[PDB]
Amino acid sequence: SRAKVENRLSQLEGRDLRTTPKVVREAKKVEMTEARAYNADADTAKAA
Amino acid sequence: EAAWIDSDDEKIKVPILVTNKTKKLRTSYNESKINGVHYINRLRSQFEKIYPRPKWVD
Amino acid sequence: KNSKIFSPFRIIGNVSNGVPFATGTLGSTFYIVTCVGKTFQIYDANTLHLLFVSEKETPSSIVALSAHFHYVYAAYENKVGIYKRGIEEHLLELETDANVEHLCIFGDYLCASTDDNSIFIYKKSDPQDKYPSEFYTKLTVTEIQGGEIVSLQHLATYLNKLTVVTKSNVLLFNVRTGKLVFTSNEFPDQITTAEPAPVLDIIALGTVTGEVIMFNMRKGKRIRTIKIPQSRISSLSFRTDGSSHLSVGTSSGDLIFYDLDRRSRIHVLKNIHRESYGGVTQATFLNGQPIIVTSGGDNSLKEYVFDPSLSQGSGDVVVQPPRYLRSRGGHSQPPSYIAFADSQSHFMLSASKDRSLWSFSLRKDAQSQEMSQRLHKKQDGGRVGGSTIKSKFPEIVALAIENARIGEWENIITAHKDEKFARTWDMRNKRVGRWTFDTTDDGFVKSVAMSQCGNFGFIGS
Amino acid sequence: SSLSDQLAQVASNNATVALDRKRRQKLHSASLIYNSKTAATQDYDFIFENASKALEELSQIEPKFAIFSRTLFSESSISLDRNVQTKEEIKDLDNAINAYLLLASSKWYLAPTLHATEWLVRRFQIHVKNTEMLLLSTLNYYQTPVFKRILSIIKLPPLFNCLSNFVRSEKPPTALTMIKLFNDMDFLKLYTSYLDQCIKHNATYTNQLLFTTCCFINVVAFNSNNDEKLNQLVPILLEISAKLLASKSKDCQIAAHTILVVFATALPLKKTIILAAMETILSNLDAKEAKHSALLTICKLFQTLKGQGNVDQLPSKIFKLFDSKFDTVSILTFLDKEDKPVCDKFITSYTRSIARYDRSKLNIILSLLKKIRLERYEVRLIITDLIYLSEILEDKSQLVELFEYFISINEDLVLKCLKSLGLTGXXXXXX
Repeated sequence: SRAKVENRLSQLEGRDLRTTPKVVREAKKVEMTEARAYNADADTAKAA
Repeated sequence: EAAWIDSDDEKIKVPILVTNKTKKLRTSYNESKINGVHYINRLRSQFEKIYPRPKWVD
Repeated sequence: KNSKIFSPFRIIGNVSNGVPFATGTLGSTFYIVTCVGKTFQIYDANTLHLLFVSEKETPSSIVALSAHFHYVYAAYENKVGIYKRGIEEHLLELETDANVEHLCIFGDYLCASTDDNSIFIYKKSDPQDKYPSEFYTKLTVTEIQGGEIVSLQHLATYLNKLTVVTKSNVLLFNVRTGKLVFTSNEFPDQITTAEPAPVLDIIALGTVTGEVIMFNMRKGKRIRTIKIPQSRISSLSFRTDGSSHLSVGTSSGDLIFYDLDRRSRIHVLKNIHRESYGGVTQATFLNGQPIIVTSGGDNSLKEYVFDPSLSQGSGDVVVQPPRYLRSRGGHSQPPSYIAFADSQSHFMLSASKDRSLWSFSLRKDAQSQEMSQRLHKKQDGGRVGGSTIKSKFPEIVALAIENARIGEWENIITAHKDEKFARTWDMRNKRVGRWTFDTTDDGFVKSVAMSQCGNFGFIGS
Repeated sequence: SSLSDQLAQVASNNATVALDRKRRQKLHSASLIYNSKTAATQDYDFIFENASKALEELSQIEPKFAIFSRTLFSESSISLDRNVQTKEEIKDLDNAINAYLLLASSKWYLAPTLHATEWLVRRFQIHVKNTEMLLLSTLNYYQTPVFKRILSIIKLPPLFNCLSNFVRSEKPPTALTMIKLFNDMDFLKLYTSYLDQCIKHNATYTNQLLFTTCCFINVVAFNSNNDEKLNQLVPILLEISAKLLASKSKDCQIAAHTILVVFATALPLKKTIILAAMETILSNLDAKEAKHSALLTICKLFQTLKGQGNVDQLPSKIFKLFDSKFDTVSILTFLDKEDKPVCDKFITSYTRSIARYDRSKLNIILSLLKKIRLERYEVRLIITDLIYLSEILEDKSQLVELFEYFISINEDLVLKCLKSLGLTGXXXXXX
């Protein structure tokens, strides 16, 4: 009978009172950023 | 090492100081005509500066 | 077929058709250039506004699209075309009767590949020319060198080398001399796509069986074999920001992202394009930024963003899911009915066989919307019918709109195929209204009308 | 955007650099042991005097901290600050702190450890800069007051927002709010990186692995309703159980067995995936205490999946791996236990692989059938393979002894399948 009171108490103490807000998933503003690339006209070359 | 060797890539003598994109590939200031094997080695290192080398390829 | 009363303006309501589009860097901004049938369009990246279309339509369908910094290269039936601003600046003719299928441009050497295994090389006459015009040579791939030309790519830091991928092997061509310099070993699968990589001498090959074979072209050996279960691979691209992300796009409407550092998956986007129209035809990252632009045969073009990580310190492990952004689209089907929403010739309502209803705009082509089929709550307090797994309305066959009293109640009555009630739509709110009008004699509706005052709607059983 | 939201981004970046004495007062009052007034009125050397005594006590306990005496707890590590050093060396300072916390996550019930990490809080600002690895290290001690102290010091990352009501709270966080933390999809991947770094540095102990199993089982149980969510949760806990099985310890193997059982019981899987679950369990199993747990896990994993070919023959690679890692006598003595768990689908799949591959030891299935009680369709599939064995094998009389058991009990079943394949009277002629 003490175990069932202890099991009731474990259910009672684990019962939280106030709300737990979950992980906030909000989109941030994403902007175009300047980035580098490769030029193909320097990749070509002319014969001697 | 190398699975192919381009025989017509050594005789070429490209200029470097004629276009502003290639003008960052000079190391001295009295070099303008540089052969292809030095030029394609320089352009490899410049491409390694522009795009980095991630670890999964190695 | 000429007319003395009407003359064609453009084709309102199209974004893409299914051809692999091109994108070109232009300073900091990017332009997404697609083609629609006998013309082609230029879309900006940061707003997806239409910028330029072709001034004069091509005689046939556009097969290959490529774009340098300013000059967009379109490739229709026999000839390739160099365009700027939509204006036909130069027409480059291929002196063969076969059809052009793929079009690569690197340097002064334009690389046009016909369908019958011939690669044409076009040279700039002047080193300061803005596009190649003279004809250099005609490379030929025989039946002993490989299959048909799947794609033409030019890998980085290769001096006058063209990378050709066949259905069975990869070849290299010294285009200044027109000579084969290296052949790859045979690939047992049929290669379907090719893409260069930010790492040097690396090309990514996607096969019809879901294998991504990642071929180091210097050593002539593959490195990473990424397996996808039984899915046809159509698109390949790399996120060039610095984080190791490989985007592989299946033709079954799936987009799979791989973290090459951790050898693990990231996310499998489901149904970003429909199955029957080709799926994810072309999907690539903007160069250096976490925005991927996807397009397919479903007449749509979506943008997805990889958000920065929620963890402040970990970073590379906990990566964010891709998230929907700007998208422009049209009907996947031909449109059945068209009406006009106002006297200003501004808005056009089009109901298609794709079970939808769009409000296009003749004035600004980015003002178009898909009018929402989200049912209003019933006034009685009783739950409405229909399926829990939501599907669209049936195909609309008759339509009527009165623009007199707009926005204070419903002003569109649309009639669907094989339905015993017509449906109301509010044009100002761009949403299905809260009233359905039964025929009350067990009958499909074949005609509907409005009064000019707009208070009364007529229903024909 | 607006102005003040950009300012909080600057304020979160510069929350460790002291500008006024008020900012120094509100940063030095962060204290693991002392109160607020004593923390504000003590110098860096006075903290370091207790710190050098703390790490000397810890070096007596385990000698892995003897490295950290000369890199993080040197007397030269006083004048330097994180906010004066550039980005190429603050990364080296970050993982050195993360290497210390992993090597000191086990040692936390001792007051020498709390004195040692107190100076790391004050001198290197780890309660603001790298708050994640600190909170993951002490997460298994949430009942203890040192976690209530740590929440009262730390600033919470956006991922541990479920503990936002438990900072400066007189009651400790409970069991239910820890599962609500672990129910987040992204936090499971971050704990995967923490666990993979925990296994790779070879410091994994009982208490944090008991707690990690106690939350991994619940997060499958809390997501047992949503089948879409458990599909999204499959590549995390299987990759964890892949890395946990790859560990050579006596503890990670049993902890990987606990994850692999309840996940498959709450979610039936493809046969080839659970076939890979056999080979990863069977590969590095050498602990004596983990051999009994591994046999019950493979027992439970086989009865989870249902379908045609459920009890078919195993591959020869898996069968010879099971023969080496488990003797036939060992699985017979396992069946001798009067608890006798539900091994029915595994045994009939084991003996069909016995009849196919070795084709020599049929005395075991005589002892296997007498020990276990089997269902109807599993007996039919055994007899059908033994009938196929009667066709091809040069029939010794022990095969006749095996069918003598098959006619001793349920003789209509062997007679019916003999009518399906062959003649009833031809059995005596063939055996």
